[PDB]
Amino acid sequence: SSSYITAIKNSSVLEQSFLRAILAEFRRSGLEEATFQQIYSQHVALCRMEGLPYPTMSETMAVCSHLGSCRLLLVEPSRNDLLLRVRLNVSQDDVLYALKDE
Amino acid sequence: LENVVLCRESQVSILQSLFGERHHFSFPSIFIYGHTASGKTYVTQTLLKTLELPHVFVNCVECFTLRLLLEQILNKLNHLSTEITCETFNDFVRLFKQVTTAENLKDQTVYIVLDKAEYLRDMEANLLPGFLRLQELADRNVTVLFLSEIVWEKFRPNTGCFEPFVLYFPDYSIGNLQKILSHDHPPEYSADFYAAYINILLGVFYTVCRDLKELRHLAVLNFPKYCEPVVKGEDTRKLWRNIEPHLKKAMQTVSAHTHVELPYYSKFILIAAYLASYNPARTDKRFFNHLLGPKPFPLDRLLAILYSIVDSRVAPTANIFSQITSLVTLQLLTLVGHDDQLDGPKYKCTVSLDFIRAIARTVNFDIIKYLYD
Amino acid sequence: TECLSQVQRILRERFCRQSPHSNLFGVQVQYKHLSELLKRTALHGESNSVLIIGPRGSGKTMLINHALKELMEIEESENVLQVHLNGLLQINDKIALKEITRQLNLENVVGDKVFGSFAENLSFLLEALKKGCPVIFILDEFDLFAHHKNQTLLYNLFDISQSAQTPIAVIGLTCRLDILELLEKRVKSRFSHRQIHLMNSFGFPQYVKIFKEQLSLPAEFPDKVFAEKWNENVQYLSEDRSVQEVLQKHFNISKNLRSLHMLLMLALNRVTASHPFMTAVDLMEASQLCSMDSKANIVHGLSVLEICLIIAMKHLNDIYEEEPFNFQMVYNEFQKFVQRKAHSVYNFEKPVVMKAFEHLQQLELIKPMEREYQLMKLLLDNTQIMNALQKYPNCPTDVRQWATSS
Amino acid sequence: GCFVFKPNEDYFNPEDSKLRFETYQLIWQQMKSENERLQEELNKNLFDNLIEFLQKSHSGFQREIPTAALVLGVNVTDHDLTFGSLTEALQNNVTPYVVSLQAKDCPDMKHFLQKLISQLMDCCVDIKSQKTDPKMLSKKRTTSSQWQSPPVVVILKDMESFATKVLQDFIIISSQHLHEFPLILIFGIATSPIIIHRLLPHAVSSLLCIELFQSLSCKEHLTTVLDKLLLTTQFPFKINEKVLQVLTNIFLYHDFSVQNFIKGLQLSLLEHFYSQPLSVLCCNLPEAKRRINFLSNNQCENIRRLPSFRRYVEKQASEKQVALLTNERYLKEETQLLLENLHVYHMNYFLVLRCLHKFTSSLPKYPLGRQIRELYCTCLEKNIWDSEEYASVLQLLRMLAKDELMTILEKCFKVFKSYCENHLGSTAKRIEEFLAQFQSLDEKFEVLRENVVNFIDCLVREYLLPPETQPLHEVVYFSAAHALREHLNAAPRIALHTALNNPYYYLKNEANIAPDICIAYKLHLECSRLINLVDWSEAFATVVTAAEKMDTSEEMNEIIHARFIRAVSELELLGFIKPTKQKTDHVARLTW
Amino acid sequence: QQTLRNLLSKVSPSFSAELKQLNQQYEKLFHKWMLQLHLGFNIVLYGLGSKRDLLERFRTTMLQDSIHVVINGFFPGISVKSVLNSITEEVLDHMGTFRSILDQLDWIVNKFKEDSSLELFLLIHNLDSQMLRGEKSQQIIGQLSSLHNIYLIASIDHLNAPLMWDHAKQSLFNWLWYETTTYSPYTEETSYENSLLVSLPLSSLTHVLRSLTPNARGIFRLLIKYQLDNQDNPSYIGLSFQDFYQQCREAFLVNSDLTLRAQLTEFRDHKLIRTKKGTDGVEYLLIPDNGTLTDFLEKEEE
Ligand SMILES: Nc1ncnc2c1ncn2[C@@H]1O[C@H](COP(=O)(O)OP(=O)(O)OP(=O)(O)O)[C@@H](O)[C@H]1O
Ligand SMILES: Nc1ncnc2c1ncn2[C@@H]1O[C@H](COP(=O)(O)OP(=O)(O)OP(=O)(O)O)[C@@H](O)[C@H]1O
Repeated sequence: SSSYITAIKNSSVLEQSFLRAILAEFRRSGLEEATFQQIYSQHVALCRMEGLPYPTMSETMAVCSHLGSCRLLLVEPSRNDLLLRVRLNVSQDDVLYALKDE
Repeated sequence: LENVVLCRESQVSILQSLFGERHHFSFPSIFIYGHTASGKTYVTQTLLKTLELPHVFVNCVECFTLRLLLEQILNKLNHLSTEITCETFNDFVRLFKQVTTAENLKDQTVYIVLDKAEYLRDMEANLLPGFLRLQELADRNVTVLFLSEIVWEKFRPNTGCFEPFVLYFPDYSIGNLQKILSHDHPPEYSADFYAAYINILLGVFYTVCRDLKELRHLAVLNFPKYCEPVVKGEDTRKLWRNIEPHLKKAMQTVSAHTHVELPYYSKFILIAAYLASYNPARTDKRFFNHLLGPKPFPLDRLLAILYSIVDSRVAPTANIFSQITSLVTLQLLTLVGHDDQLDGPKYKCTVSLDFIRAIARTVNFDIIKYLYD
Repeated sequence: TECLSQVQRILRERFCRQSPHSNLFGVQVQYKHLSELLKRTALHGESNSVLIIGPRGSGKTMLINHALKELMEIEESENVLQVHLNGLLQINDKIALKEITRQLNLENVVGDKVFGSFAENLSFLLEALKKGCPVIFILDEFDLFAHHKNQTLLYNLFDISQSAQTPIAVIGLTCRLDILELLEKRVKSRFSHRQIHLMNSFGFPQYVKIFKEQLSLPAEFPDKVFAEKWNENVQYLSEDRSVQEVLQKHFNISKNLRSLHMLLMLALNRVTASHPFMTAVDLMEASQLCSMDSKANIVHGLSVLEICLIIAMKHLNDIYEEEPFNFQMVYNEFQKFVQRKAHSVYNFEKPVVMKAFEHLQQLELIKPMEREYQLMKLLLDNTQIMNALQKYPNCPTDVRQWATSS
Repeated sequence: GCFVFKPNEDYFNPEDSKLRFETYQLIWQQMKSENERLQEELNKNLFDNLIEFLQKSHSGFQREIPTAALVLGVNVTDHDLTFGSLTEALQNNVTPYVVSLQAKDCPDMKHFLQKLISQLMDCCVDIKSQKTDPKMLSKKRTTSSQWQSPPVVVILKDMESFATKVLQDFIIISSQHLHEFPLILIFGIATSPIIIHRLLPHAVSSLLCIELFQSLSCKEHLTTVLDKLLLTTQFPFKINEKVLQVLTNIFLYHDFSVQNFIKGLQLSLLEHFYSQPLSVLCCNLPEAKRRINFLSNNQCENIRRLPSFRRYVEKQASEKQVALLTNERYLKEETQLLLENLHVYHMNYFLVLRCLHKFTSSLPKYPLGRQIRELYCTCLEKNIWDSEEYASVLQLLRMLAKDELMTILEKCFKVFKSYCENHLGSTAKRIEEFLAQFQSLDEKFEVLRENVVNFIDCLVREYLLPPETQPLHEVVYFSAAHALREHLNAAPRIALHTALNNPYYYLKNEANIAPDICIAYKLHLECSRLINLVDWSEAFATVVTAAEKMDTSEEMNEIIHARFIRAVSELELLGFIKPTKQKTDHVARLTW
Repeated sequence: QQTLRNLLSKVSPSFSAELKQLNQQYEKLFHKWMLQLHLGFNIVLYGLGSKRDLLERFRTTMLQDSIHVVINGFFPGISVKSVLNSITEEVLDHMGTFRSILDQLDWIVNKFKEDSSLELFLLIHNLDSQMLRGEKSQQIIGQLSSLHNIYLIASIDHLNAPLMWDHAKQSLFNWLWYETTTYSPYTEETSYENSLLVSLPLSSLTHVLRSLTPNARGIFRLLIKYQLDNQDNPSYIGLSFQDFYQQCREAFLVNSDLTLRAQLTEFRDHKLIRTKKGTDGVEYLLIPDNGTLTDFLEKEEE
C-alpha cells in the first residue's frame, strides 16, 4: 500500500489546513512551486475560516518541517525561512482524495 | 562575577529549578536565544558558578575545526594527562563514556555549555543533531546547554531533530537599565548623583543602542567629563543642560581624510570608470534613478571613454593594463562577472562620489553636470 | 519530604529521558507483527530484514528496545549478539567496519589487513564470528545512512542476509518517507523488500487518556497514599475542561507524543516548592512558556532606530514592490519620512544608520543573496511587526504616525 | 608535455669584458647598497613614533586591543622594504616576538594559525638562546614568564586582500583571552583608514583601539633618491635628460613606485656598459688616470673619432692636430685633462644647481620648477636663458627684493655653508668666491646688485648644456630613449595593430603580397560591422583568387579553404573574434 | 581534422627569403639574452609569428650545459601541478612532499637557498593560455621564479596578455619586454587544440579525476546525477549554488561555503561547468550531451 495517503489521513488539523493552503495556492498559480509567505497567507485565511487561533509562523514553520521531514512535500531550507520554495512530493488528486474521503 | 541577577530573576529561577539536584536526570538539550546585550553568558556563568555543577564551557568561535571542538571538551572535562585524541565524532562518543565514570561526576548531570552556536551551524551537518541527542546517545546524564544569537527556526537541520527546550532571555527594560547599568560602583559621588547623571543620559540615549557593554563604555567616558565641572565649578539641572551639548556630539562622533594620492593615469582610469558607470544608457554619443547604484559595463567601453577624457598621447602599454588590474586589488573597481573569462568583463565602480569629486578636482576637472545631469 | 523528591525522581526519567515506561498505546498491532518475525529470525537460522518508517518523536526506538528486552528475556542469553548502529555517528565505510569490529569483540584476533573487496571484509567479520551465532542489526537513522559514496554497508548487509544465512535482522529505522525511492536501484531492487511498517497517531479522546496514563504515578510505589492523592489530582485536572482546551490546542499543533513530555515537564518543574497538587492554570502557564511567537521576542526587544528602519523596509514593499533592495533606498525612505516630520530629534546622520543594518544582519531578519550597498532581502511578515509596534513600551508618537501612514 | 632535459660565467661578448664586467658589478652593487641605506634613513621619523606608541600601549596593562593602522602608499612594489625596516626597529627596541602575515598564505583559519605559530616558534627559538589554538598561549606562558612579558605583535601586510571571515575570527579569538598573550596587531592599510570600517563589521571594529600613522608620500622619497643617487658628484655614471625624462614620466604617470625606477636606472647602466667601447673609464679621476695611459690604439682612434671630440677637432689649430690625431702619447694627455674638465663641470654644476634650487624654491608660486627634479629638466631640454621660464624667474626676481629674499639668501647660504666645505675644493674656488659675495648678507640695493652678479656669474659660467660644451661626454652619459622605453614599457596592442594593418617590411607591401593572416584581418575589417563565416570565406577566396591570377578551381577552393581555416584559428586566438555559439555561424567584432 | 591537415603545406608560402632573413635578424640577439638573464632579469618576448622554434634553436645553441624544463603551454594537459612535480623529480633527483601545492612550493623554494650554483632555468612556451594562467596558478610560477637561481623565459600571444599582472605580481619576476615577429603559423597550438569543421572525451576527465580529492569526485557524482536525471527537460536551467551547497552538505562532502566556491572555480577552469545568469541575476550551473556522461560513473561503479 502507499504510505502517503495514510500519513495525510492521520495528520493533525493544522497540517491538513497547510495542505489545503498548498492546494489553494496551487489552484491560484497553477505551478508546482510556491514561496512560504504565499501559502502562509493562504494558511492564515484558512485558520480564519475554521475558527482556529492565529497560525504564528514559528508553529507554521514547525509544521512545515514536520511535513518536510515526512516527505509529503519537498522543501527548501529553514535558513531561507520565508523564501522556502516548496514542491509537493505527492500528486494533487491523491491529497484531494485524502482530505475528501471524510 | 559579583552580582548574579541584577533583576532578571524569573528566568534565572526557572533555569535553576530546571537543573534540579544532581542524582536525577534533566533535559537533554536547552536552547537559549536573545539579543547579544541580554546577559546570555553573564546569567548562565554566574548561575553555574554558584551551584558548581561540574561543567565545561566552550566557545565555537575558537574551534574552527571539529577536532579542536571535541579535543578541548574532552580535555577540559577529564580534569574535573595527555591530549586524549579524537579525530571523529564516534571517537568522542566512545571516549566520553570512559571520561564520565569518575566519582566527581558519576551521578552528576554534566553540562557541556556551548556558546555562539551560529558558528557551529556551518561547521558540519553532522555535529548539531549529533549533539542534540547526547543524553541517550552516550547515556551518561548529560545536558548540552545551548545559547545563541540566532533564532532556533533557522537553526533546525531540515530533517527534524530532538527539539530542545527553548528559552527567550528577555531584553532589559528601561528602569532596569537605570538600575543595572552601574548603580553599583560609583566611586566618588553619591549613587543618587551618578544615577542622576545616567538617568539623564539614558533617557536621551535609549533610542540608538540598548547594548549594556558599549553603554557602560560611553557612561564611563562621559561621566568623568560631566564630573569635572561639578568638582571644579562648585544643581543637577544646569550641568544636565551642559552635558547634553557634549552628548549630542559624542553621539554623532561614535576616518581621517578621503583624499589619496594616486598615479596620474590611475586617476583618469577611475574617473572614466565612474563616468561610464553612473549614466551609462548609451550616452557615449552625446558628450563625445542614480540611487539604485552602479551599473556594470565592459572594458572596451571604459577604454574608449578613457581615450575621450585623457589628452590623446595614451598608448595601450603593458603598464596601463597592469594598472587597471591593480586597481581592482585595492577594491576601487570590481569585476561582477566573477569568472566570465580573462577577456575584459563588466567592471563596475565601487567608490563614493565625493572621493571621485576630489580625485577629479585635483587634476583640473569639474564633472558633476558631466556625470549624470 | 520523601514524596516530592521521590515523585520528581520517578516521574522525571519517564518524562524527559524517555525512560522505558511499560504502557504503550496505539502500537499493539505493529508490535505483535514484529514479535513473531523476530522470534523466528532469532530462534532459527533464517534471516529476514524488516523495515520501520514513522515520523520523528514517536514510536520507533521505544518499540524496538521494548521488543528487544522482551525477546532477550526468553533464553535459548540465546547468544544473540545485538549490534547498535546509528546513522549519525558512522558517516563513512571505514568507520562502519571498525564499529562492527568494536561491537562484536573482534580485537582478540587482530585482523590488521585492510581487504579490498568489502564483501570479504564483512564476510570475515561474520566468518570469525560464526566459528566462534545470531546477530541483530539495528540500523538507526537510515536516511543519513543512505548517503554513502558507494553504498557498501547498505548493500553488503542485504547480500549477506540472503547469502551467508547466518541469523540476521537488518532492522532499518528511518525518518523520511521515501526510503525506497531514495535507495539506489541495485540495492532497492536487490533485497530492500521485506515487509514495511508504517507508523502514525490516533484520536484525541484517547490522547487525553494517554495524557492521564503518562502523568499518573506508576504501579511502582514511592508511597501509596501520595500515589493515590497525586494520580487522583491528575484525573481531576484531566477532567477539567481548560486542561482539555489547552490539550486540544496542543493536539492540533502536535500529534507527536514528544511535545506532551516537554509540555508536562515544565509543569512538573513548577510543582514541588509549594502546592504539590497543581492547577490547570499551572498547566496553562507551562504551555505558555513553550513559546508561540519566536520573532516578536526579537522584534520587540529592538531599539526604535531599527524599528523605523524595518518599517521603512516594509514600506519598501509598499511602493516599487518586490526587489531585493539595498541601503540607499532605505536611506531615501527614512529621509523622506524624517523630512515629513518637523522635529530634528530623529534625523540621525549617515554612518549611524549603517550600524543598525550591520546589527540587524546578525539577527538574520535581513538576508544577503560589492559589499555594503547591494541586494539585501527581507524575510518577514507585516502583521507581526504591526502587532509589535503597539507592544513597544516606549514607542514614540512619530514612529506611531509612521506606522499609521505606512 | 613539460619535458625536462638534464645536462647529463663572465661572458659579456675592443671593449674587453673582464674589467668592464667588474666595473659594472662594482658600480651597480655600490649603488644598490647606498640605495638601501638611504631608504632606511627617511622612515626613522615615522617608526620611532611607533616605538613610543607601542611601548605606551603595552606598558599600561594591569575590553581593548591596540591596533596601529599604517597608511602606506599605493606602491605595493616597495612595501617589503618598509616592513623589513620596521621589523628591524621593532625587533631591536621592543620585543623579539615579531611575526608578519602575508594574506596569500592563509585563505582560511587553519593556515592562519599554523603559519603564525610556526613563525612564532622559530622567532622564539632563535632569540631565547601544531594546529592548536591554546598551545600558542601555552607557548607564551612557557617561553616568556619574565622580562615584563614582552608583547607579541603580528604584522598584517595587506589589510585589503584578506577575506573578512578569517580576520574577524582571529580578532575575536585574540580579544577573547589577552589576559595572557597581549597582542598588538599592525595592519598596513594600502589605501586609507576608511576601509578598515568597510572590511570589518561593527562588533569586531568596536572591539579594539585604532591609532593611525602616516607614511612617506612618495614624491619626497624619489626627490631624495634621485638627488642622492645621480645628482651627486660621487657616482661616476650620470644620465641624459631625455632618458631621465622617460624614467620619471613612467614613475609619475603610471607606476608611482621607486623600485621600478631603480630597475630602470639599472637597465640604463647595463645597456650603457654594453653599448660603447669608451664606457670602460667610467670611474673616479685617478682610476680614470690608471689606464687612459695604456689602452688599445683603435679605441684611441675611437676617442678621436666620436663626434663630440671631432667637434673639438673642428674648433682647434693644426700644429697640435697633426700629432694629436693619431699619436697616442699626446692623445692621452689631452683626454686626461678633458676627463678632469668633465669632473670639473660636474662639480661646479651640481652644487650651484642646488643653490639655484634653494633660491628658486623660496619664491611664491615657483614658476620654474616645482621640485629639485624638474630643475634638471628645465636646464637641459631648452637652453635655459633662451627659454621663457628662466625669463619668468628673472622677471620675478627683481621686485621680490625684500627681507624675505635677504632672509632666504641667508638661509640658503647657511645650507650651502654646510656645503661650503662639503664641496671641499671647488673648480673655480666658487665656494669662497660666491661666499665672498655672500658674506655681506648681514650688512636693499645691495641684494639687487649682488643678485645680478651672482646669477650672471653662476649661470653663464657653468650652467650650460653638457653635450656641446663638453667633448668626451659620451663616457658618462647614456642616451637611447625609445630604444629603452620599448624594453621597459612595451605596447602589444599597438604592435598588433601596426603589424596587422601595415605589415610592410621592405618590399612593396605598403599602400597584397606576403601575408596570410594580415590578409584575413584586413579583409575582416574591410567589412567593418560584424561577419558571418561563409561569405567571409568567399571574400578571402576572392582576394587570393586575385593573388592566384596575378602570379582547376575546386582544388584551389580546397587549398584556399585550408589556409583560410589556418588563418581564422589564429584570428580567434589572438584576442580578436570570439566564437558565436549555438547559431549557424558568425564571428563577433570584439575589438574595434 | 586529419584529412584537413593533409592539405596543409601543399605548395607555396608566398615569401621565404624575408622570413628567413627576419628570423635571421634575431640570432644576433642571443648573447644579450644570456647575459641579461644571468643578472636576474626575466625576458618576456611577444610576437605575431611562431617563436618557439627560435627558443628551441636558442636552447640548442646555448643550453647544452644547463637544466631546462621546457614547459609547453598549448596542449591542455599542463597545469602547474605538473610543473612542480616534474621539477621536483626530474631536476632535484628525488621526490618531494605530497600534501598540498603550497607545501611543495615552499619546499622547492627551500631547497635552493642552501644549494648554491645549482643553476636551473626553465623556459615556457605560451605562458598565457586557457590553462596556464590563474591567480593560484601564475603566482606559483612567480614565487618560483623570483629567486636568484631560476630564470624563466616566456612567450605571450594574447591581445589582453598583460592583464594578468598586478604590480606586486609583476615585481616577483623582473620583466623586460622584447619585440619579435616571425609570421610562422602556430602549428602546435592549432594542431593540438581543436578544429571546428569535424565536447570532452574520457581521458581529461580521468586526469582531473586522478589529480583531485575523492571528495571532489563525490561532488561531481552529485552534479552529474542531477544533470543526467533531468536531461530531457527543456526548463531545467541548472541548480543554484545554494541548492548544490545544501545537497552537497547533506552527504558530508564539504564543510564550508568558501571551500565549495573554490572547488567550483577550479572546476570552472577545466570547462566542465558553465555558469549561466538567469533573470534573477543568480548564476545557475550547467555543464556542456548526455550519453558521454553515463560512461564514467557507470564504470566508476563497475
Ligand atoms: N544582569 C547583568 N548585570 C550586570 N552585568 C551584565 C548583566 N548582563 C550582562 N552584563 C554584562 O554583559 C557581559 C556579558 O555579556 P553577555 O552575557 O551579554 O554576552 P552574550 O549574551 O553571551 O553575548 P552573545 O550573545 O553576543 O554571545 C558581562 O561582562 C557584563 O558586563
Ligand atoms: N505508542 C507509544 N507508546 C509509548 N511511548 C510512545 C509511543 N509513541 C511515542 N512515544 C514516546 O515518543 C518518543 C519516541 O521516541 P523514539 O526515539 O522511540 O521514536 P522517535 O523519536 O520517532 O525516533 P527518533 O529518535 O529516530 O526520532 C518517546 O518519548 C516515547 O516515549
